[PDB]
Amino acid sequence: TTPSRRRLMRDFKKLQEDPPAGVSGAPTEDNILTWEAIIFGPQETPFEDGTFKLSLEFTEEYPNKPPTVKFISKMFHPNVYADGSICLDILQNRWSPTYDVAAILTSIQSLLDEPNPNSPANSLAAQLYQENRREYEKRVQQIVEQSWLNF
Repeated sequence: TTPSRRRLMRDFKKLQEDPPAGVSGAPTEDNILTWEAIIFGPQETPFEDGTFKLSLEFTEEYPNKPPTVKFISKMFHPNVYADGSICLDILQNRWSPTYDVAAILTSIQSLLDEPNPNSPANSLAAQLYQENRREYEKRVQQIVEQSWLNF
């Protein structure tokens, strides 16, 4: 009945009434603080056809403090760490307690075809993205197919 859980319940209600395209997610049945979500690869991009599973972990400090979001499906992206951790400014220092699960997933969806070049978490990817966009798309297609083994 804590404030964090109450907000997360509202987050779910809003996400269900009007879910963004290619975006869905729900709290694990044993812990509302831990969710699971799915982001479909944006339409006309190299991530096209992707079915990416994500994990979202909230603390009791939510919504004041952002959750940590990691891709469960394998990933190849400039802003994604080896453990699947997503490096996204709104989850770090540009975080606003007004952002909800729908907004977070939507941003991560947009981040797919528009990598933040500030500080890559994945070097090989930031390199191929700028210096060999053909090899980059090859390895992304490899991740797209593997993402099907998840859902």
